[PDB]
Amino acid sequence: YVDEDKDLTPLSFVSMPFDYYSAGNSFLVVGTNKKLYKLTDESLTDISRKVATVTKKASASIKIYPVVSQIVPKESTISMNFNQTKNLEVSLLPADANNTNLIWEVSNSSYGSITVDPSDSKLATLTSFEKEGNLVVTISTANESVVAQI
Amino acid sequence: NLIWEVSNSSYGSITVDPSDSKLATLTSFEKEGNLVVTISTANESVVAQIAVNIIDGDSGIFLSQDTVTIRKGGTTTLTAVTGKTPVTWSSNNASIVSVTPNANSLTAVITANGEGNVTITADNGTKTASCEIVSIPQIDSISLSQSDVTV
Amino acid sequence: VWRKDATNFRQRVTIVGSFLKGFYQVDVGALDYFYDRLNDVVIEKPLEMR
Amino acid sequence: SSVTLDIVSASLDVGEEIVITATASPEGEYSYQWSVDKTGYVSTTSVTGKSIKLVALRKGEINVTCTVSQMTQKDYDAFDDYPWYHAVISNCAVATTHYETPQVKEFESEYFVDLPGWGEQTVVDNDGNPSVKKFNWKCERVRSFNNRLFALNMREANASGVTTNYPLRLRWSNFANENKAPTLWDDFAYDRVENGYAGYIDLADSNGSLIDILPLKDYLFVYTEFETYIGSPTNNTYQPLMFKKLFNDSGILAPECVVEVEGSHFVVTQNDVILHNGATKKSIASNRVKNMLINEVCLVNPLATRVHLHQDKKEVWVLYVGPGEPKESFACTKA
Amino acid sequence: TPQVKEFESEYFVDLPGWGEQTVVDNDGNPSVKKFNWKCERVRSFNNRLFALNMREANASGVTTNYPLRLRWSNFANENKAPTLWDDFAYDRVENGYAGYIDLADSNGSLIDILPLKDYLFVYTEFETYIGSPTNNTYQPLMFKKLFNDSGILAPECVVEVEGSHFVVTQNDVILHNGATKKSIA
Repeated sequence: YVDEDKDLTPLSFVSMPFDYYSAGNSFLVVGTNKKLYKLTDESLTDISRKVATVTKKASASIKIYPVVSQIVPKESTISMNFNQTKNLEVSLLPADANNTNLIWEVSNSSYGSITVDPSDSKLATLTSFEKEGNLVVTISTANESVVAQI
Repeated sequence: NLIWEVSNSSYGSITVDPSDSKLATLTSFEKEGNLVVTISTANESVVAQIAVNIIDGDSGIFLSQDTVTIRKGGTTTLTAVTGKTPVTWSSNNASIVSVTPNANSLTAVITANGEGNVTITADNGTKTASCEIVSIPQIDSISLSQSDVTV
Repeated sequence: VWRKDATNFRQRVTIVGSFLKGFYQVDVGALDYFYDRLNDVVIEKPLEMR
Repeated sequence: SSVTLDIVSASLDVGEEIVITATASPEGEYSYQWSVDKTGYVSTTSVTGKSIKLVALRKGEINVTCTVSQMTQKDYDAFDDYPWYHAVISNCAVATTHYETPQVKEFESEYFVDLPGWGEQTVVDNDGNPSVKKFNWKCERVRSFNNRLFALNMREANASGVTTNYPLRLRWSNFANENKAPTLWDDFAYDRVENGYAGYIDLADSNGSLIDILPLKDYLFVYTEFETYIGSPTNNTYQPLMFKKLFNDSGILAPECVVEVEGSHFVVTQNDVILHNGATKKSIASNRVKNMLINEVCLVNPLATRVHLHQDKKEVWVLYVGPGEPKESFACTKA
Repeated sequence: TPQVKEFESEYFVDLPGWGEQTVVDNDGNPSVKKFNWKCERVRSFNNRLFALNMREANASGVTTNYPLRLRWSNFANENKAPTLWDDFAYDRVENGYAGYIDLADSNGSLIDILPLKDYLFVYTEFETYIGSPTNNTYQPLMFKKLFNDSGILAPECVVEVEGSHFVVTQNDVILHNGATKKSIA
């Protein structure tokens, strides 16, 4: 395969067809009295296992906050009907309301001068306008794929 | 019994003195950084680890990586240490490299768009840290097989 | 050779790890490499059938 | 010299990423190998790089570590009479010489490394406190079968390491993985208080030395120069493999004088060639070349006899050393 | 992707459940996620669907090729295709199991596959196999080695003729009824 193998006494070998680093081309894993070599028609390489004379460890801790209760929450007031221009406040809690916040969104934000204002800490208020129709209030989390509906 | 050891024993005139009977005391120095305290046994293969971070004050901040070299399209991460949970980031030349603070707000992901130095920084409100970044192209050099061809 | 006789669709060849410091093909055109201890040299000669 | 990390703790959420960087005190060139205390909970990429990327996957604490190593050159002692055998498993190769470890080569690696778990043995201290320890295990031959790896003539050591040779011991590992080799050889697992069992049988035969091994249509066929055997693998139970005696006179000559041709084996039973499909054997050289092959092979070096399946032309030759050659030579000349 | 076409549909669409993998978070909270799965060949057998040389990705999506991986889906439905490929089901705390075996052979590439009288016959250019499907249990399919030299040439060089297979073993044609092979050329 190369001009370097003509001075070698191999004892055994196997035709490895693939390898992560290698492309879709086969190679050889040949051994000698002391070393193990690899050739792929382009160059020779000694891939003999090397011994570690010195070793040093490094400590590193990691903390993964719980993911339980972060999944889609449940709603107590799944639906709430009010009068024409009533502004009844909203009361609800996500699943344990632990380790994360949420974002209250409402479709067709035209049913009030300020339909839903930014929640002070966790929740916000609701209002109404002098018109009817069907709408949906999506309580979406920060970025995770959790989109509820009221 | 056990033996209390600390890496980089330079954070105090006497960082950890020989434990009187079982335990010893701890001290500090006027500097920040990350270290590890290995509580090793006498000879058996038992090596624990304790991670402590000197906040450099009351609510100071110091980044793990100070200088970074990223290739185009790559990405890295940053780690901060503070006492206050609110950690608002602020990077000059914003629209050359993006940042996305995670939920904890103590970690942020970097995304290289194009070549160009950036000095992404944070701001806790009292103190401030910095992290120099030098974007490098995906290539450093090339080579051919012939230079004196003849046809 | 332009087109050597093949024994496989993928055209795989049987190779040998020889004691003569190199590899060798086992089933190829008429040629035999006989070693000599006198001069310590490799010698090639036609393959002799009997 | 001493190594340190600027990062010691971190808070993550499932779905968030983070990257840590390792930096030793000296600026030299060294090798890295990251480890994890509790399997899972994270995903790694390019563990051999000084910058690893992690991805939170599940709840729970964890303690990551990075092992820096100053690799150096090392010469083996695989003489001509103890060459390599080079089995194959999950596209990964193995070395398996005498006086040394098998030294597998992973599929996603570019260097040879000792087998994982080689020498691991589970120990239980007082009150039932489990622990693992590695001992100096040395083998003579290793092959692949039923997604497992085997071993022959194990020089199993132990505490008080005066080695005791067990020429009839035969261990088998767990099943393979995705583009990786087995990772457990300990027989004393499941002792820490369902599948993936490893063990041995410690055969009882004559002349021992358990030289060779080869599979045949899901049924192993052990050869030790006498008293061949058969391997019956079960799905999963206390006895995963039950070995039953087959012959009393049959037995391979050298460690590589057998090969499958057509649902059978081409063996050399110390006196002639045999071709058995299972439970019945024949003689391919009964009264044609027997006295010729025995004479030509019994002169210089019979143990150098080999075989090869020349499927390219439907031929199975038995290599052996020529008549006139040094008694210390292993270079087969005739076939 | 395989891009199946339903029976009650007039357009092509990706397979359902392709890439689905069950994940369990802290405290045993299950969830499902889809990853970039890419295959090379897909066939039907025992009311199931198979895959060869899967490029199974994951979080931190540096893809790891598993040329010996082989997944199988659940059973079919009324005029529809399978709907579950995840091996990590039944982990949310009886029938319809999917999984893989991660064969161990030489030269890999797991190119071809074909059934024969309820018994699969995997070919990868070397070290053919056989598939034994059970009714329902932990191990629904137990693959046993058959040959050491046999192996198909290309991904579509095999076909059933009469309770046997017409294969090209890199050197000639073979016609095996099962446990015994011949040479037609």
